[PDB]
Amino acid sequence: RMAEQQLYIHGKFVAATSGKTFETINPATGEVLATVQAAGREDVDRAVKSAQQGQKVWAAMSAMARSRILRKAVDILRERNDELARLETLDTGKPLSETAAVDIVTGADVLEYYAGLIPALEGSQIPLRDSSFVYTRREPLGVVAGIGAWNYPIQIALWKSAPALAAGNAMIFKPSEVTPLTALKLAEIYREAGLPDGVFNVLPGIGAETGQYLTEHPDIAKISFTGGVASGKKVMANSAASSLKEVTMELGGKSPLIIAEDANLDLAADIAMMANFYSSGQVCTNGTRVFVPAKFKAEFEHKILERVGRIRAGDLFADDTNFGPLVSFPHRQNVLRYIESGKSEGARLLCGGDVLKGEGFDNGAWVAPTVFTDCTDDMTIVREEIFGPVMSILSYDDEAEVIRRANATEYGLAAGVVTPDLNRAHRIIHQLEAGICWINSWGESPAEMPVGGYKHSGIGRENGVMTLQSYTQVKSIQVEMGPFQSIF
Amino acid sequence: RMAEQQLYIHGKFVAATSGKTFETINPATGEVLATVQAAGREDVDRAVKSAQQGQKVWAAMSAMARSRILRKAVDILRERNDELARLETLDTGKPLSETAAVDIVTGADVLEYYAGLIPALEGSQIPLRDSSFVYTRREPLGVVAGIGAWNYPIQIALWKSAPALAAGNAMIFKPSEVTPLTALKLAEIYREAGLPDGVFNVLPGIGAETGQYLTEHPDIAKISFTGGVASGKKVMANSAASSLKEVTMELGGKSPLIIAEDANLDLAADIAMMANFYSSGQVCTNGTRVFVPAKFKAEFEHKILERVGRIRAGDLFADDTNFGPLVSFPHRQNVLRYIESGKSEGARLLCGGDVLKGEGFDNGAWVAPTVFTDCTDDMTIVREEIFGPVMSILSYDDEAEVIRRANATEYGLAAGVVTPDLNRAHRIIHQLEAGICWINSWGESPAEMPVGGYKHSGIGRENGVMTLQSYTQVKSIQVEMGPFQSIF
Amino acid sequence: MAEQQLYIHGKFVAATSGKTFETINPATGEVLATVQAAGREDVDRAVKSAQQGQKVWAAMSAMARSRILRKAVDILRERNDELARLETLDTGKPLSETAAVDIVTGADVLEYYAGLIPALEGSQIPLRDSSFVYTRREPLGVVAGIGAWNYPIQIALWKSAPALAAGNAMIFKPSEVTPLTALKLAEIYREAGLPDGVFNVLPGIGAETGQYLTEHPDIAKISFTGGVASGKKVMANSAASSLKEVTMELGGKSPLIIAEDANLDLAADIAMMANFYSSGQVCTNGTRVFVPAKFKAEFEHKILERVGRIRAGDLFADDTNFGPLVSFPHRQNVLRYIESGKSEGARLLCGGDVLKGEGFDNGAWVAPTVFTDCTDDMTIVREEIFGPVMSILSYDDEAEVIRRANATEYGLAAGVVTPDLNRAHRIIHQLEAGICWINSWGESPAEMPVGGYKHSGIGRENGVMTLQSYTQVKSIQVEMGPFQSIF
Amino acid sequence: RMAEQQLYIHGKFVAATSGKTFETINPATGEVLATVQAAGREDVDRAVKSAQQGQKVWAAMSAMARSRILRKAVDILRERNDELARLETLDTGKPLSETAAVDIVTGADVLEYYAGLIPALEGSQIPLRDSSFVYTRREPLGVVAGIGAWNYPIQIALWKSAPALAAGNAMIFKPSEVTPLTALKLAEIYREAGLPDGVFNVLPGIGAETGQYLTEHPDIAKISFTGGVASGKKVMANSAASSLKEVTMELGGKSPLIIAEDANLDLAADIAMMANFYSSGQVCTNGTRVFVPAKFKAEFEHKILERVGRIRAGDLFADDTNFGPLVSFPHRQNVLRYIESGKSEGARLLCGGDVLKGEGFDNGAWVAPTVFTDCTDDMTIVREEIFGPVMSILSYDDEAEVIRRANATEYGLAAGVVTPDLNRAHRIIHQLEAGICWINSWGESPAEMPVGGYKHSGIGRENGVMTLQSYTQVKSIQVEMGPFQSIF
Ligand SMILES: CC(C)(COP(=O)(O)OP(=O)(O)OC[C@H]1O[C@@H](n2cnc3c(N)ncnc32)[C@H](O)[C@@H]1OP(=O)(O)O)[C@@H](O)C(=O)NCCC(=O)NCCS
Ligand SMILES: CC(C)(COP(=O)(O)OP(=O)(O)OC[C@H]1O[C@@H](n2cnc3c(N)ncnc32)[C@H](O)[C@@H]1OP(=O)(O)O)[C@@H](O)C(=O)NCCC(=O)NCCS
Ligand SMILES: [Cl-]
Repeated sequence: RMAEQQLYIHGKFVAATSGKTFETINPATGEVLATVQAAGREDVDRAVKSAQQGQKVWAAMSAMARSRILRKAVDILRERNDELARLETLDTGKPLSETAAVDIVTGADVLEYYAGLIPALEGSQIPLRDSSFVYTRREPLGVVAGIGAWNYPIQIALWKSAPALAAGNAMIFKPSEVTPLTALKLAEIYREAGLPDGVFNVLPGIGAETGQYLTEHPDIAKISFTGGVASGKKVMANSAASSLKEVTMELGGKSPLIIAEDANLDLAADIAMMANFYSSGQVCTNGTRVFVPAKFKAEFEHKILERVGRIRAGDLFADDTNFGPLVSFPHRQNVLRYIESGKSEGARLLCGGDVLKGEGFDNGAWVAPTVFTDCTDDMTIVREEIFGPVMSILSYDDEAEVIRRANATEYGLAAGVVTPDLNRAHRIIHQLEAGICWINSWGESPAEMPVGGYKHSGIGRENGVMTLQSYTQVKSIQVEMGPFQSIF
Repeated sequence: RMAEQQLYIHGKFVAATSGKTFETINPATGEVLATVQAAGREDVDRAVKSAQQGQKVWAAMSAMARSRILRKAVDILRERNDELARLETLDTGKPLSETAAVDIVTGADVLEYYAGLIPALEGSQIPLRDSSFVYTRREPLGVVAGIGAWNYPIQIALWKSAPALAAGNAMIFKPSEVTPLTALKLAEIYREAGLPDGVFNVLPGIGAETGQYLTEHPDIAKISFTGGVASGKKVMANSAASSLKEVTMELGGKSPLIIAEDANLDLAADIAMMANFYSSGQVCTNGTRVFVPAKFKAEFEHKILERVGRIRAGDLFADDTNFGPLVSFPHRQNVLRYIESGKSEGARLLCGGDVLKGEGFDNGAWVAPTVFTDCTDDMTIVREEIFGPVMSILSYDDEAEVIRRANATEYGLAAGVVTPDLNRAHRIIHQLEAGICWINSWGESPAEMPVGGYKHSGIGRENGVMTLQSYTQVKSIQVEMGPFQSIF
Repeated sequence: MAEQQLYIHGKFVAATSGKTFETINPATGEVLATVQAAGREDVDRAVKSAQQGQKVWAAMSAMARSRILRKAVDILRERNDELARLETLDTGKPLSETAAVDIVTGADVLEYYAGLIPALEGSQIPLRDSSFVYTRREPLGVVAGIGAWNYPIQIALWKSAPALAAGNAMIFKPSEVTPLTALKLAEIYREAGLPDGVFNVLPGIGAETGQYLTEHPDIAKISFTGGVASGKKVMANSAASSLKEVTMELGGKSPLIIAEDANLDLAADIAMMANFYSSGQVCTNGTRVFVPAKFKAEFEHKILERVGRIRAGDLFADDTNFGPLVSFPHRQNVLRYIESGKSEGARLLCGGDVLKGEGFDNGAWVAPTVFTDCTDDMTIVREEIFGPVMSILSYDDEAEVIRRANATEYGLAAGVVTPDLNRAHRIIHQLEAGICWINSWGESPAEMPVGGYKHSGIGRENGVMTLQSYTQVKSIQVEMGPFQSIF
Repeated sequence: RMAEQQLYIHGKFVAATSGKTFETINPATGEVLATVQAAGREDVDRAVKSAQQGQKVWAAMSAMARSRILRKAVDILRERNDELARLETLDTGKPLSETAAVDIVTGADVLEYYAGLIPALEGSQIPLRDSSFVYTRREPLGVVAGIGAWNYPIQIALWKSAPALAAGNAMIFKPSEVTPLTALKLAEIYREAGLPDGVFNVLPGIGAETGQYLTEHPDIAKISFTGGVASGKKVMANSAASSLKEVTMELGGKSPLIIAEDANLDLAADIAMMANFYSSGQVCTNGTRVFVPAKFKAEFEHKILERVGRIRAGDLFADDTNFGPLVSFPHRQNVLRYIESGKSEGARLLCGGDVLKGEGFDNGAWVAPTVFTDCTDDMTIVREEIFGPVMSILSYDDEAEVIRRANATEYGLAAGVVTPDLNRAHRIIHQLEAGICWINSWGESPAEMPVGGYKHSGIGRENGVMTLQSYTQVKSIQVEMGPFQSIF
């Protein structure tokens, strides 16, 4: 066990005044990775006053000065990629083959992107008449709060903190209690790059206490939350009741992958695998409802089974391992309950469905890669996000039907279609009710591409130019050079 | 009186199935203007199903076809300006001198503005590599809901419905129970202009029921609310708990008006008058904290007294009337309680402070134009929105001090400065924490200018190009033309 | 008809040149009208009129300008058929085209820009707490447009709409071949409430009236539509005189690529519309049709079947879809190109000569003409003909067709016909042209910027960007801090 | 002495095949700094084929890959700032107090700015109907040519190459024959940073041969030229006559500085000094027509003379030197002809008017700081750009008059106003016909700010986001998914 992990406030680690702690577990062994201090209500207020002071220094700097500091943070992240990836693997259970190639790399890509856009953040000017004009400023919100999830801890912290800092704000970040460690490292890296004290503070803790203290604080102007649909509704509600904060929410999904009647089934099966079993199924954007034409279903199932057999579970630091345990043991239990629900409702188990057993698996929160077929739109596993390695295969007959069924859900995060046909690809995608759409691929989320959910899957967007703007507030200023007329 | 007012669903007036009605009162005479049907839970569901069907027709039209229909609505509104203004006066008690020059004129201006921008609504295209690119669509939200306030009934209905419809949505509008009449007229006008049935439905009712049914409905994608700060928090919370709706909120303020030491005091007094006594003080953006340099306070007070003496209360249809009663007797009661708190807390009454009495006033909720001076930052009348004709005059000594005090509030809607000095005007305005800032003027809200609140005064914005975009949602589409690679 | 005058400051006025020219009806050979030609003094009058009007125009509110342009739109829709008939007499294009395309799409662009006027915005850039920058998009002032003869009224609208919408006054010179509809537009604009001087029309000869505009010191921009060679001279003269901003929409030799998986009925329909509309007198025409060798014979048969359905005749008849060429001198140039095709070894698939008989002997008719077995070195393949002459070329592989499609000084338009998702985007992204069509040809939405690569143009028309290109940026720095001198 | 300077083509120095050379002179001593090879027609053809090959490599990289390479060039330029400034001082005669603080600093600022914007370069997407949409690409022009001037050699090379390279083009740069040395250093710096071979080639030579050969070449897509008005017309003409190239031109001016009646005259005099005598008056944007109110003329003249007396000419590497010789002896002769016309036409000489003589000046191209007053709008020195240290003071009586006179010129590059009054500052500036306007300052040209001329002072702009886009060409693409209809 590491030394007791402290809070990060105003450029330094600092002891919590709450008197409370929590533990993070290595999901591959069950051992305690570390004891972590939990931020109390007084700790949150202290972090906010620190952030207010830092934000004023940060915002008073020039745009290019802020860009240079974020770019130095990028360089440090690239250099420390493997060290951070290893820590992320210990905390999350994700294979090093993933964490060393994706988590920090794509997190730093977004920070690098926004570092370069700071000088392009511009207001507007509007002429009204010769004697009057309007101009606008895109001003910082002030102090914002980001609340992270556990599947991509450092990536999420970068995707929230990068636009927030680039827009001139200070952010107080609360990582998930499951995976608090990499965010504390990120805080040191930012300071090492020259970020002014207070601009990025990290408050580990529990959602019911630390997260709620942030959502309630009167001087925080915005909350950005990544997490579950149910917890999101609570965060957004508490954020409104306290001080009417601006809100961004990235929640889960039940995204459909539509295989067209002209699709090559090797390509479709490869896309379905990457849409379901990367990060052991713990990805909000996963294509967990795979729609396949009835005439192809039997062949597609065989192609899925062959590729499931190639999945290589084992030591998370081994080069060939491409599948890990789930993030925690309680989470494994929920995934298993969904699997039992699939059996009890009559879905046909094609493969998996149980924990992994044997030396190297008995002490980890492993679930076998699991595929259900003969699925129907009313089944619990088809309707609800599992956030585990569980693919649901559904047969369909015609294009209009599959679009209706793909859209008949409260979720709206992602979608995809597999087809070589120009007209079919655009025609279908334009009709799907989702914010993130992939044609003949899955999963790639470039820094330039806004991503977020329709309907219950989210509020607002992340990434792209628009997210830099959404971390500012517009001030309109009218200059009246004419004589003002009063009717009184 | 008038005929019983029904609901407007799918291009026709229709009876409510709630079995409930309410009365709208003429605030100048006390007479029942009309009996109005109240939309029940089932009526809201009918309106949503109507809106869904109409929205599909609307969105499938070409952009210019939508533009032309809204422009026909503009032309009808210009032709009926005076008739609609007189109706607005009957329902609100605001003088015809105001309604015939502002309410419909500026409401129709915003509709004309967005009508012309529909064809300019564009997504983006982002090249990733030779073998892949991303493009974005700005898609309609679907069915959205507007909830109006009673001070500017038809203007609010136009400022919400114009961008929502121009963005390809259908809107269900709930007017305030105080002032439902003009919204029903607007619904007929839209139909007459060629708006497809269902695209604009109007559901009169009470906030506790009809408003709550809209915030709760699972198939409404966005709520846009104008009203008080307190009611706003309830709407925003209920929108999250039910279906995680996008939300826009335009709430009240306690906006500061800063008179600089080099200001001409006749101009300052004229601006203060217009910032406090228009629409009898029932304006969210009013400059109700008037900061005057200590050395000019006495002279400024004299100039206010002289201009207050010229305010002309009387017949609301006479050209020289420039002051009306408050919208209801309960609202006047609240304004009178604030005036009494001002007296009891030691503020000096400069003028007014009582109800108006005599023939032509006894049946209306009239309050005299009221000015308090010798005010301090801790007084109730200085800290809280009154929404009545009550100006608070505060003295200050230096620029840094006045900026602090101007910003030391939870409200953030508007602000202004009076100064002929180039540096002082821009320098002060840039430090003020408000979304709407006026230099040497007050009140003008051009269609091009985004307007909305900082902090507790609002979420999001109205008007400007950005509000058109905010009634769309982004879908990002990646076209991957290279061979997809699975790691499994 | 009545002797046609110049239009300056809201009225018809006699030219001071003492010179006139005649415009010929291309279907009968008869003189339609005698038109006065603007001299150097007339241009100076138009410019001073424009300077006075532009100030009135620019001082109005943005929405005031929008309403006036929208009222011109309403007048244009109501007089569509009348304007179309005049266009047919002057151009020779069938009424089936002029009543459905010329005024409709010209008015579409005017309607489009009318609505964007209030969205024209500058920027604001903070530098530090004590200094910021804001920009204005200011009118250029007086700008000049020089039209072509194939789409007289449409081109006048596509140039004047963004110019006026941006707050400028425009002096428009129509082609001497086709001056009549531009003068009608001038009246319509005035009837809509456009202030006097904001749109002046100066008919005349390119060698005189055009050159006087390109040389005038108080004109800030020249916008020219025409041939590549004429464009180079206009742009040079605009530079040598007063360093004007320039926009040029010139000709092309645009390629139409038929893919190996293309449906040949669709390909043939696209090739027909890309070659024989307006009798082949369209700058964006796909006059190089690349077809896979394995499909060439079938494609040739399908083209011939559709050429036989072409209906030449009375231009005011509903079923007529093919007209004479705009002038007899132009037909002479088109016939010389056809003879080179014959002499250089291209195989004549149909047409190749003038049309004869009652109703055709007195008009400047050329039959729909198709060459095949063409090679990249032939004159008919390398140079814009601007007549109804399709060249069919065979190809074997994708890389080859892209190299050959791009192997030209022209850069205006291009297209591909394919149902395959990857092939359509992949090929289009590599073609060196500004206007690219997938599984279609010819559509030019008001929202879509259009213009040429390489020798086919400078700048763009239509879309939001063209509104901005008719403004000039002024950057303004507000320095609220103390200024420090090193002296 | 330095080594014979060669051409830079495809990542290496290479001998010209023209057989021709020229010499660059140290303007402070008259000595030969270096012999420089002159590129002939064949060398130009080779550089274009090099550029075509390099441009393909550069454009096929990712946007962030291009961004990183330019950022490494920024880092090298910052580290080598003093060495580069010293070389520029030797080649131009500008004091090191200027070159080490401005030339490379602001040149590198612009490269840094555009490096970060590469990922934000985006096309558009326009929906037409359900069955068809349009998207646009911002494609590189290909090979572009920059032709520099001699007053700010390395800065001009950076301001032209930075947006051109950031947009994916290759640039062939021709420096002025007066000042070729720093451009060749920049080429090595770009290669050291990782710029692919051929993307930045430098061809020293004469305008009549090397300049003309580039403007004529069929495979160069755009010309960007900085220089005199007369040469500009010739460049723009040859660019059109050959292959109809896109053009950008930054030419000279006769920019007005308007001192208002309420201006502080010390501030006005400091601004006029910086607007006339920086770089010895060899700045295109200089405020050489100084309009002063008649009532303040005498006092303003006194304050100018006092500040002129502080000008410190001397050793160009000494810290306190703030005034240098002119760039060449032929240019001094032209400046002297203008000064003589000022005397002969009746303008009153307040100071200067002759060369500087004595030890340390006799071998340099020195002209004394010169001020004329009692100037009138018809004088040659008032109407024509001198590009030397010659200020013209003009008296005026009222605002309308000074605006007319300020605008009564074929030039349009810059302008400025000195006034503390809010209304006067914006009101006057909005009426001036110039692309670059300064209020209460002069000379600052932020990377974010587009700069360029009205009328004869230029075509197009430099700096700002718009200049990155102007180095691309728009391709519009319509996808028609519905059945195509032929009328034949
Ligand atoms: C561990 C597990 C229980 C999820 O944790 P949870 O307690 O349900 O919380 P959520 O993931 O919904 O919310 C994310 C974060 O919101 C915050 N949060 C929760 N309740 C909060 C509240 N009332 N106020 C403020 N913040 C709160 C916490 O920081 C939480 O981090 P956590 O994941 O460690 O709890 C897991 O078994 C699970 O259900 N995961 C499936 C998917 C999911 O619900 N969310 C993950 C991303 S979609
Ligand atoms: C520039 C030139 C080549 C144009 O060739 P062209 O297009 O065959 O010539 P045209 O006279 O038909 O010009 C076409 C259009 O440009 C117009 N035009 C010609 N000169 C113009 C000018 N200086 N300004 C404006 N418009 C001009 C013509 O009026 C005509 O308009 P319209 O036909 O639409 O009514 C020709 O005008 C010229 O100057 N010839 C001398 C050089 C030459 O022939 N080529 C040298 C080859 S090495
Ligand atoms: Cl050195």
